[PDB]
Amino acid sequence: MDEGDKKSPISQVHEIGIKRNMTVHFKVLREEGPAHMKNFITACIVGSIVTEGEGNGKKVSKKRAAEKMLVELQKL
RNA sequence: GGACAGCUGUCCCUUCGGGGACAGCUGUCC
Repeated sequence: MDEGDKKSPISQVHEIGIKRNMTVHFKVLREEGPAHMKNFITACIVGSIVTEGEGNGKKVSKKRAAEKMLVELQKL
């Protein structure tokens, strides 16, 4: 039971990062690690700016973080 | 219900440099 957006932003972030000139790198500042679920504080860095994303759930963090980098990078 | 590791076999992608994937085996964990 969800909403439905389009697909994964990470792919398009890398596609645009390479097609344009931006180092698409995603990371976490707290929690996360090996046996875990990439979420909580997923931040994304790009060759121009950085984007923090406190995603707290399987539907946020990484997607929400990269999505913001996309919706913002799509403006500049 | 899943994220994250090595392996066995069969297999692919695209906005683009180049790449990877899916089941089984032992696992980290919640």
